Amino acid sequence: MDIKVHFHDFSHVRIDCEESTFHELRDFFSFEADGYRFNPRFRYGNWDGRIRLLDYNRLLPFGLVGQIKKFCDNFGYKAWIDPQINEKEELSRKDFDEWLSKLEIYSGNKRIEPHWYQKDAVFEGLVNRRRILNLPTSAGRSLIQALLARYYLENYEGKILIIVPTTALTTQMADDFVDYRLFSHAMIKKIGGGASKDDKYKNDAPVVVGTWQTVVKQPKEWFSQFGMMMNDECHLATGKSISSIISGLNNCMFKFGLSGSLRDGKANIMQYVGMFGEIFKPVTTSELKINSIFLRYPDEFTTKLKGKTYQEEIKIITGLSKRNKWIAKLAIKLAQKDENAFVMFKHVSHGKAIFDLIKNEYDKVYYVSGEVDTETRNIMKTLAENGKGIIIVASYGVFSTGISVKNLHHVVLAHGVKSKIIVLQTIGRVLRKHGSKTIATVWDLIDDAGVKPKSANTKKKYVHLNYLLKHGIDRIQRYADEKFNYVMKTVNLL
Repeated sequence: MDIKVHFHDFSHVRIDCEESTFHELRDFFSFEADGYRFNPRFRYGNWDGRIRLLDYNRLLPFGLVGQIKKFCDNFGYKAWIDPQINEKEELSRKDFDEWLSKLEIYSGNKRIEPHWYQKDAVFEGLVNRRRILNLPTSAGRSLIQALLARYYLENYEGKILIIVPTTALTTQMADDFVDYRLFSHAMIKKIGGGASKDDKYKNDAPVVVGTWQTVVKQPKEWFSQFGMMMNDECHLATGKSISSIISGLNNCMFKFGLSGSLRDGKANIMQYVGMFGEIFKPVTTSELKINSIFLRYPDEFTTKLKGKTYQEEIKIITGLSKRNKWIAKLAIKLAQKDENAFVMFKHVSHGKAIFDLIKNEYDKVYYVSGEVDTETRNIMKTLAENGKGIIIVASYGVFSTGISVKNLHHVVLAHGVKSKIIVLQTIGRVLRKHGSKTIATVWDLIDDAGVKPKSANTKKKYVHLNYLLKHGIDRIQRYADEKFNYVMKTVNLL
């Protein structure tokens, strides 16, 4: 063929082609330098101001290899690519989930599980070896890094290098790693200013954490020990820095750059892709963001409720003053972020109860179900305009019929549905009819009043389920099947 791409090492692939093909490629893999007008080589020399990532030694940063395909389709060339360049991990999604399920991950003393977008990021990173994980600062990348690092540790012999922006984050990263209980401080060597008085003894630690400023001062050889490398908030990484260590990471089979601000990067996207591989945004589904909140009740309340019919249980829970207070608080909290929330209720005694708690602590609150139109669209317009921190307490009826609702950021289901999720279709519909933002999050409250087993030798979490819990679980299973964007959280009512 015209072009042959051979496996060199884990930092670069090597190209063999005609000298003519070489120069076309050399211009392909280039971009306009930032501030090139201030460079004297440009103003008085022979520089055109572009930077070329493909030098005469014919070595191309590993992560840009997938772009060769595009080069050929654009210049009508045929190329052969060494299969070991596209080698993937022998890891099925089933084994991954199995591995994940057997892990005891914590947050303080509470056992927890990774959100879907976190698992998909880890899985994608792992299977493809090198990738830029495009995720916001929320969505805890901390755990994502810990899982990637954990996997490596259990399957390979090299060390894992993690680069963060500041020394404070150096510490935060380490502390989080132990918090999850996936690593111990003895396994994590902090370098540079983030080091503790005992990091000097940790020469064999499988995990090294530091800043670009420190890492860049290390000798080429030092980099041979890492099999995996990660850079959190990699958009703060400069091309100079990347180019400085790129060649030392020759055995670094796994590389990840994590960021949710790729558009504010010091370096050019091309430079990032060459070092970390292509971009993967987990935010993928098949609009609505669902938050399943497990509201746990006092064990004693749990024991008294047992035996009550569905109709009775709804009466009891819905009328509970503390639950009304909890919801009000959730609403307020959400509004204080200059965001608008919708508190859905069914029975007026409930709605007003909730409305009065809020009002006795927050002004921008509106009750809606009466004066059906004139005052209804009035509010619906106060929101559509651009008001912020507006909590509106309405009934499922109101918001279904007369629609518009633009700036709607949150919808709090104060009256749990049944085992069906149609309400979501409705919310989804109404929002994607007259208004936009459509990235509203729905808070699905599940009232967990399940009864714990007497013995500790019971392999069940609960021995008895109240109805609202069964329903919430039915709803969760439905979100999974329908592959919705959902997350689960637990909170004690008291």
